[PDB]
Amino acid sequence: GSSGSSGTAEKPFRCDTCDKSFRQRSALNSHRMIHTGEKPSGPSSG
Ligand SMILES: [Zn+2]
Repeated sequence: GSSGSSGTAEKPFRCDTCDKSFRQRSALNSHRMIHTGEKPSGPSSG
């Protein structure tokens, strides 16, 4: 598994793709878009 997680992101927003976090909703809602393009190992919206 090689899992490495703990607690939660001090911030309310978090990217369930690269394990990121933002302070402003407009900052994350946009960052998630960058992931909605390439063909990474893990398809979504299906
Ligand atoms: Zn991300």
